[PDB]
Amino acid sequence: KSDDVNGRTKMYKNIVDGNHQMEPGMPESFNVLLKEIRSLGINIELED
Amino acid sequence: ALASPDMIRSWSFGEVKKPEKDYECLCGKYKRLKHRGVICEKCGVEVTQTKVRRERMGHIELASPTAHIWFLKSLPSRIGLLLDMPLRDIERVLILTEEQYLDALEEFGDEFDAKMGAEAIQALLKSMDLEQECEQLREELNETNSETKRKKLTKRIKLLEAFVQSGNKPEWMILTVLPVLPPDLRPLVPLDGGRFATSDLNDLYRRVINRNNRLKRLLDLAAPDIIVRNEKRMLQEAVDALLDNGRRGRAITGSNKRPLKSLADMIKGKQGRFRQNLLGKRVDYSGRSVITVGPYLRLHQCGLPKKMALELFKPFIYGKLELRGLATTIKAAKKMVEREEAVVWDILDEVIREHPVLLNRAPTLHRLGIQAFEPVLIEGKAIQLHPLVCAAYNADFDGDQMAVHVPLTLEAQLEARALMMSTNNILSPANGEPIIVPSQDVVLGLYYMTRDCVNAKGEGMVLTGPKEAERLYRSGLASLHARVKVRITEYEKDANGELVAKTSLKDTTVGRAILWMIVPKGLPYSIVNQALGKKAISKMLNTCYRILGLKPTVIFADQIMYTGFAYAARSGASVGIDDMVIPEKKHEIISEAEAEVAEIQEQFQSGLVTAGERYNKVIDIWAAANDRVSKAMMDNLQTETVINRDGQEEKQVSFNSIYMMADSGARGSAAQIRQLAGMRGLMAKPDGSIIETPITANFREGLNVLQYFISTHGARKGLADTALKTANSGYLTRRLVDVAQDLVVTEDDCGTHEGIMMTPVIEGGDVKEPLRDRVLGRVTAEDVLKPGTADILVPRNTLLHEQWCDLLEENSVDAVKVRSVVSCDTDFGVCAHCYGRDLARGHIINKGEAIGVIAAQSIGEPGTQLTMRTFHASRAAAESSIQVKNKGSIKLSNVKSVVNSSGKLVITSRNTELKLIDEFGRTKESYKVPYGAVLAKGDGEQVAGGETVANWDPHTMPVITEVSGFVRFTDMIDGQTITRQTDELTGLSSLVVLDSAERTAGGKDLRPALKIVDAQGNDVLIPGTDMPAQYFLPGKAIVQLEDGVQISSGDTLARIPQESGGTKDITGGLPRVADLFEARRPKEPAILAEISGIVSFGKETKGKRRLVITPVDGSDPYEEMIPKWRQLNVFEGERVERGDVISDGPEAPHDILRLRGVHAVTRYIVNEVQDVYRLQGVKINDKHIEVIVRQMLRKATIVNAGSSDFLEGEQVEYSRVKIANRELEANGKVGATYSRDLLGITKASLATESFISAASFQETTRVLTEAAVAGKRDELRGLKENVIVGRLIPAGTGYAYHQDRM
Amino acid sequence: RWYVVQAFSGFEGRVATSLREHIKLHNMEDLFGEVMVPTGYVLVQMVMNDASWHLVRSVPRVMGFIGGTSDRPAPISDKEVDAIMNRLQQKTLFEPGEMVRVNDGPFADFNGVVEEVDYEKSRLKVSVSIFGRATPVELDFSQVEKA
Repeated sequence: KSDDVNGRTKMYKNIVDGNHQMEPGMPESFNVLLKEIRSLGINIELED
Repeated sequence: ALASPDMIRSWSFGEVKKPEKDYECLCGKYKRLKHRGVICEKCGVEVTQTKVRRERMGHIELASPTAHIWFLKSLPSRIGLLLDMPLRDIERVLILTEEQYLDALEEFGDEFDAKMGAEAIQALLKSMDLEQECEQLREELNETNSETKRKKLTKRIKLLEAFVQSGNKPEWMILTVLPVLPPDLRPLVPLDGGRFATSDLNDLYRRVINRNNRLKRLLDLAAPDIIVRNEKRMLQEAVDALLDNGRRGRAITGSNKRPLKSLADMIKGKQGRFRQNLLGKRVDYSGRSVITVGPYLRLHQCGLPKKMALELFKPFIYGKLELRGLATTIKAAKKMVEREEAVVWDILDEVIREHPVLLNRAPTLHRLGIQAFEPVLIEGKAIQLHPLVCAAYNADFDGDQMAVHVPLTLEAQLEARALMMSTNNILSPANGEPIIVPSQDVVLGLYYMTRDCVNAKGEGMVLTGPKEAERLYRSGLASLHARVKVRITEYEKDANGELVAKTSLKDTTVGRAILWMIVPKGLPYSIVNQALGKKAISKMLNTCYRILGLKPTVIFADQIMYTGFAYAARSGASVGIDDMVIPEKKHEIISEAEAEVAEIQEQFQSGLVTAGERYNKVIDIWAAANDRVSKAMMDNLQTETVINRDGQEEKQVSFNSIYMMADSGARGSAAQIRQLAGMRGLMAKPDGSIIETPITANFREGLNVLQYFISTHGARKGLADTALKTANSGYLTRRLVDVAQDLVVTEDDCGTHEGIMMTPVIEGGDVKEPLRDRVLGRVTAEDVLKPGTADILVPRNTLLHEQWCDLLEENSVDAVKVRSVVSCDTDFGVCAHCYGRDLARGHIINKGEAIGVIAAQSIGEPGTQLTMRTFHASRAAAESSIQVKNKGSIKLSNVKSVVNSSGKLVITSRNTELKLIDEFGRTKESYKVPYGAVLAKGDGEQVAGGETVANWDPHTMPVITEVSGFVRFTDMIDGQTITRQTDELTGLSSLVVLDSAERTAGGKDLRPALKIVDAQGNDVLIPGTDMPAQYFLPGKAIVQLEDGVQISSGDTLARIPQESGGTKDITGGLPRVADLFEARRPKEPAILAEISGIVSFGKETKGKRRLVITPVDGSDPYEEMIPKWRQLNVFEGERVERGDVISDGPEAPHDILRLRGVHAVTRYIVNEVQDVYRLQGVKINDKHIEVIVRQMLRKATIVNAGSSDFLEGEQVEYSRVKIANRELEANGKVGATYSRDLLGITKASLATESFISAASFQETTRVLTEAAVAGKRDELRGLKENVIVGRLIPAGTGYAYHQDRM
Repeated sequence: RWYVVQAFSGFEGRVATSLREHIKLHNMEDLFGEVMVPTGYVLVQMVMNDASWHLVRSVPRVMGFIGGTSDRPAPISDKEVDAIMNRLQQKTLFEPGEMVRVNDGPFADFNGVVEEVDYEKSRLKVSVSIFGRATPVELDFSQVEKA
């Protein structure tokens, strides 16, 4: 409930009823770490 | 990896030649979610979209040359390393000074030609490789032999030890394609709300676009190199401003953007990319709130407001209203919400008990910030809370913001009410003492009732128990009284098994006796109310929580507040002028202070004292009366009652206004109170020194104009002191935690049974530190007390009970074996039995727990406590002569004994310590011994209280003979070595031996030596060793006695004068501790002995750093380097052992560690670190300081050769595991030792195994590029990387999952 | 002082360097301190003079200077303050070939000559000068003023 808007919105689905349990994936703000370095002229891509 | 033309083009969607919605069509007739799977006519456009914009890097932009910056301009180079270049040329083309190069170019003719632009980095790597340096670079070295032959063979092995992770091409350094950020991450900051002025992130990226066309068009239209190369300079000017903005001058100078805003300034604007990334910020269901008080509420409660609670807890509010059937759906409720309703309140009274609240201050540093509380219903805006917990955070409620956190889900809700609450956390994680300790209105009220009161209405009417409190509440009979006996029904759990023991009548006061029935069974009762609760209120709750447990001890502490406040009001004291009484003799001690100074001030005008000491004598004489006026105050205040108690004429303790603030212990101190009262505190000049004269009047009385100037001169310092320290502590809080970071409990237990011994410091005089506080919660390995039986067990616990067992019985045993964080088998994380057990509820909390963060935070807040230490004679009587205050008997350790002429014992050896032992067994007073010591009484002989033990002339450092005989002046010629010097008044022609520097160019080998020889002819031998009784005299030595004098076994031969004398330096709180954290070498560093054996002296005083000694007998005769400036503490002709103080100065960490061992330096840190805060008044426990050190001691230079890299840099976690696996399975010899490389807070924390984490804390200018350049792959399981990329930290419950997962 | 050099998108940046290209050819010192490339609009730091204007007239023709007048950039008060001063000066007498100052619609802050004078329809087809050219539009006797 901050960096992910959509992480809030798939949890807006999960909270109200009382089902619970978590799934994040990737934390969005840290793609700006990756991207600003990508634009710096360095290579970053999620391989493996 | 890095980025070259092809691979950036895979991010690049179709060129940006010029800088100039979701589910709809262009023209806007296929608006909304209508139709969708259809194409529009005019535009040829779909409705069906998706969400990618951020992922896609729009721009291409192909420059006719290149640039980059990280690789052009940064303190450790890459283009400079791969080519063999400086940065200065890669700066100016496309070590000496500028004018030196221009003159060197002017001298070395032509030559020259000229270099080139950016292509002279681009084309360079078109014949450059990685996996191919390894057959070439050392063939140049192989020409001028040898060494490097093996360096390739090692690096060949290093490459052959892959091929999983590898080093990638240096063509990726340089950008034929210049990449740009995506659309969404660069928006216009609006000025009004629709005009959209130039952004902080596109002006320079308009320039990247501007740069490519200008060259691509003038190559077409033909332009000169004056117009072409300058465009390549101007290609570098912004493409070198675009990715970095540092070290040069570029772009717009303060119009809309203040700096310039680069990708370097977006990753490193101030201190990394925490704010956006790591920190996440802001959050859903968040609140900021102010202040109240809260008495009617509980300590396990939270007095929330009306309005803010509804706004935050929305999703469940409706979640109720919808599904139950209160509101029709989600929606008829909105109209009811928009208008505010009475029914809503009633429904939400139910959830408040089921869902807690997590609350904090604006600054939090400890584990006392995020303490959480159960919400309770209140109809008042400002948030009510407990009064105890305010002391834990440390706020005096005068504008302190209290932020709110969210207690949602079910899984997250567990950790609130189970881990860190008020309902849970009570006792200290850091200290052994309580944190739940009151201040002001609590403390006071209790004493205000519990006091030896003067008479009162009553005299003494006896009462049973239940009848008590009331009769004294009812009428006539006050609440205080003093002296009433009671049938107090007490209980004492003796011999293990519930409430044993019976009733008793005991003497107390009466406010005391009122309380002693609330009593739920346990404590001493009445024994403890007697005397006072001064620091004992905290110490009582200690003994509550130490004896009883968790179930009963909550009941005890609660009342201390609620009733202790009720006790504060009922007294109803005062803040008046007449409440406090200054001594009537003002014109006496002040005029005495005036006259005593005026006596010296006449010695100024006339001439009797010296100008420098004149200030000091005037100050000391003024300052003598300052303590006298303060003492005259304290005596004419405290012990002044005079009242008649039935039989008349009796003295009591005066219980007036501020006494019962101070005695009780509300806050602060007595030196504070004195100001209001008598003498004003003296504030120094801006430099540091103090003027002759002081202030003479009182804060209470009428004062003067120019008396307030000097107080503001210092008040300004004190304000900046209180303000700027928030920064330094804020750094120091971070720094320590930013060394620890990932160092935590895992696994079970330590296998090895070795550790560091526990003693007291035993500092100089009286007991500064006892044994009792040290052992608290520290596991035993073997530990043998008594004379060889059992006592202490192999794994059992040193909690609270076995302490009083080992501390009331068997007091003679001072030294006991104890474990440590270093002293374990498993190296990744650390083993549980090693540490200690300092915590809250039950002793020893669960497996898998933080530790490293406990210490670093619990040193975080006391980083505010220290104050840099605020501006903080050589008399031959009390200091040269050692004096003992108490009755006992002397005991020594490591000493050799000889009998004198008269009948005395004399000290010769160096490493010697006094240790007094009394009737019980423990050590009280113990002074460190300087050179030359005649004792009055030896070992075994009894010593009474108030006695002089050893006496000396401090001006001299004497030389004493061991065996009787005659003095023979061997190699003693007058002129070369000795000149006959007559003294001033007495006229003793004392033979003065001069220095080695003053002696002739030839006369160097001649040494002054006195040979002890008997009458019979043959030389005197020492009774023991092979060597004869012969001594050597140093330079500047005043020898009194001449040739042919009888000297027995124990007399003064020669007078070695004083060595500097009186080095008053003062140690800092915050600044030295910071210097100790970072671990700096001493400003005047001492020389220390290398290896065990006989030290000598050798070589001559010519040119260089004089005197070059070979010392250390047998093998290892290493010739050392001495600097001259110092006085030789260590005599040369001596067995100067491993770790001996050779010269005057402080302790250098590098020579304490690399020469000595484990047990030594850790103490020299810990003890001195234990000194710095403890000198002012901080409990810096043994377990938690060492956490600093036990993490630092890891990096090591490799010793032996094998699979490890010979003498390179490796951690403890690689080293120990590698050694261990080699022993009895794999390979014996390759079993290589590791010599220690031990650093400070900065340099050690640099080594992260994580490449996500390193690329955040450090200069991200370098490290994000470093993790990229080195092709480093994360694959870690620590606390650093998981906070960042949205992965799970092993923390608390996490550990239980991480034990099953990994 | 700051003068806005209007240039043409695509070669708008080209003009900003074409400043600095031609600066070195006509060279001495001063005048041009810090050339800003903000982007049809190129903001350029300059104190007023005859030099550099001759240079712009030697290499055109897409756009020139911006502000109030092309000879001397860059003021800020256009024609509304002129429409306040016309009130003290005062006619509804309009004929072919008289200057008919507009101050209503999107043709405000602009002047023009009346082309067609209709008395039956009560309109004045006033030709407002925009883009180095003319724009003929019907504006009421009040929507304009006699110069």
